[PDB]
Amino acid sequence: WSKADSSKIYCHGIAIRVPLVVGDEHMDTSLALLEGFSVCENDPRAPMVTRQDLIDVGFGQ
Amino acid sequence: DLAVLRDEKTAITKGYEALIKRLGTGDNDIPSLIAKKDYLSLYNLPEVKLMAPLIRPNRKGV
Repeated sequence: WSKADSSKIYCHGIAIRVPLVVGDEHMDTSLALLEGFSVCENDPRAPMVTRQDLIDVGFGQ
Repeated sequence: DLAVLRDEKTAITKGYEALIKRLGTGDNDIPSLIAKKDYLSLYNLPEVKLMAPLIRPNRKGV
């Protein structure tokens, strides 16, 4: 799926329709990427990591 | 004066230094306690109590 066509959901190329309409219910994906995290502004200083060490992270980090 | 490190790593290093300085002779020190197998009194030392704030707080128990 993609924005600008959010009323559609592809399944092996088969476009399906949504019985509803949304313009913001989807725009907020800050929590759909990871479990106990949220996206934030880009920062190159921050170090690259994996999915395992995530457990040993803190806050404001 | 002849150092470039920050207060964080320097604090860690000084905590380790103090904890080693407790490696001397006399009771209340770690050698006597090991000989007596008093592995518990080590947890209550003051030096670990001063380095504790530096531990990651969200996983300090584990």
